Amino acid sequence: HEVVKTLVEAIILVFLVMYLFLQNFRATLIPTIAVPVVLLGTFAVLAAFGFSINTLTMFGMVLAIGLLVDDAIVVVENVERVMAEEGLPPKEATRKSMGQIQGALVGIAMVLSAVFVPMAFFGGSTGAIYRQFSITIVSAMALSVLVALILTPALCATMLKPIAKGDHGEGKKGFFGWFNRMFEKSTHHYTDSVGGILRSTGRYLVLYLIIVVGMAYLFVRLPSSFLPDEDQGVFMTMVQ
Amino acid sequence: ERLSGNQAPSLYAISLIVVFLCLAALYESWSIPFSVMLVVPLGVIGALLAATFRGLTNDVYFQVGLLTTIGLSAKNAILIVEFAKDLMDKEGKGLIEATLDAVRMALRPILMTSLAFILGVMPLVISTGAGSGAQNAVGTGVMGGMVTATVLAIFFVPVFFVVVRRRFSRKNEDIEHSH
Amino acid sequence: MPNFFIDRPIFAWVIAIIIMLAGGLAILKLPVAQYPTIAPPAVTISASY
Ligand SMILES: CCCCCCCCCCCCO[C@@H]1O[C@H](CO)[C@@H](O[C@H]2O[C@H](CO)[C@@H](O)[C@H](O)[C@H]2O)[C@H](O)[C@H]1O
Ligand SMILES: CCCCCCCCCCCCO[C@@H]1O[C@H](CO)[C@@H](O[C@H]2O[C@H](CO)[C@@H](O)[C@H](O)[C@H]2O)[C@H](O)[C@H]1O
Repeated sequence: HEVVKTLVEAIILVFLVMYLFLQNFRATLIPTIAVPVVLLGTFAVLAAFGFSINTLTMFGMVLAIGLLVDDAIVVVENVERVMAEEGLPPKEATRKSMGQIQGALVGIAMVLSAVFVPMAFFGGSTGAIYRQFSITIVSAMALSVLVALILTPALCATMLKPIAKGDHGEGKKGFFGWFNRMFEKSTHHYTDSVGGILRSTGRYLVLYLIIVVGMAYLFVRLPSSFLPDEDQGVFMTMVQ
Repeated sequence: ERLSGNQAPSLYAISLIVVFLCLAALYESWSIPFSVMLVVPLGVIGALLAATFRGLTNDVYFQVGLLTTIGLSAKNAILIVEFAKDLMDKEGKGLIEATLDAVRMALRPILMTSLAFILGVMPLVISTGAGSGAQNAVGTGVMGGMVTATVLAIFFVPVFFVVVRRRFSRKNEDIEHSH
Repeated sequence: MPNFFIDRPIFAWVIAIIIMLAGGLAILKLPVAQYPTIAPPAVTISASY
């Protein structure tokens, strides 16, 4: 239940960061809706596979959220800045937009499931632990693509407001209009940061190989174990 | 544990291999996937550092957490390169210059994605109470990994692309096509 | 689909490769026997007087 509580909080915190960037309430409600459709579906898949609701499947639910949100945003944002760079109503704006990303969507999910699918195949007693986490994430990612092809286009086609005019608007709100304006030349102060580290290449490469050796160093130093002790609110004392 | 209990390496190696192959399919190139895959240590370093500084262990909750980070760090890097390649092929723009346009036509979506996830695993890291041991564990690995994975990649993914594209030739472009 | 992969020769290669390593890995863990189970199952009751 405590993991259920952080799962809920995770959703609300994702919603809040949705709203901070995408200022429109209906635009952030779309990814927000996608998340519980995909996660509840995932429970329905777990059932189909005879899995259980446990620490690893619950953690899968929480950790899937980043992956799911991306599918929803890629559709919303593409539709947004199709309207925000031509002048189509949300219904044809999403149709065009879906027309050019749905391949990518399906495609990228397959690439990404590959980072989880192999680990569905651990062996022995340790094995079921990672299998149940891996199938959860991959189940989620699959349904995420499903929802992105079915519900999300529908919601963009019916819940998004039209725009037209090469728009992303600086002046009509208070706090949020400020946020945009900072990020704007924050984006350029970032762009030439890259442009300066492109005429570089030489020793920016060397730094990367330091991160890599520092990585393999930090790795072997770290002890290993299976599962941590938890405070279960009870214990035993032996007398011999 | 005499019952052969150490399979992680070969499994991570298989997983790494299938990722490269899948990426090859996505970009229709053997070399370009490398510019996506070099992002992997950038996320691993964060997890190791975070687990180190909070005295955690390399356990189950450390391994599932890092695949999560690698998954999303991959996804960030992929849509950078996706733009850079499509600006060079559809728009026909030059190497360095299509990187730049590509580079953060996607920053704002990448900072959405990452920061929303990072603040989302935050209930795990600050979790006290029943089972918080597992929540604390799985949480600080992902958070530290994602924090480094994205701040670092956003400067290194631009580099990864251009360095790979030069070592793996095509000496009759760069500079400004159209078609 | 043939037209699709005529244009995308490495994608066709990775499908072939992914199939192949899945197969290689399968060989490492597959049991070996002359036969599968083909005998009908028997149960014997033994008693003594
Ligand atoms: C964003 C949406 C997805 C997130 C939501 C997921 C939450 C998952 C945590 C649920 C843990 C399972 O907890 C489960 O709860 C239900 C509801 O009390 C219980 O169900 C029990 O009460 C309900 C009525 O309240 C009865 O219909 C049922 O006969 C009885 O068994 C299950 O016996 C229990 O095992
Ligand atoms: C596609 C991108 C993926 C690239 C990721 C590459 C980085 C490597 C990821 C982490 C490495 C795996 O970490 C590895 O975990 C296994 C499995 O529990 C540990 O194995 C150990 O764990 C426990 C506790 O001792 C025992 O049950 C087991 O018998 C023992 O061998 C190893 O000590 C460790 O080396």
